[PDB]
Amino acid sequence: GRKRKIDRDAVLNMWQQGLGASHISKTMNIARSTVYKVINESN
Repeated sequence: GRKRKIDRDAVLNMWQQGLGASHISKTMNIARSTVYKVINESN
């Protein structure tokens, strides 16, 4: 599906609010390099 069962607002907030690798992880639930696994996907 497209927007049925998938996340997006989670990482969309940890980056679009003003964070950086380490500070982004403390705000959400994932390390900074793991976070870039997402940012790279551009999903």
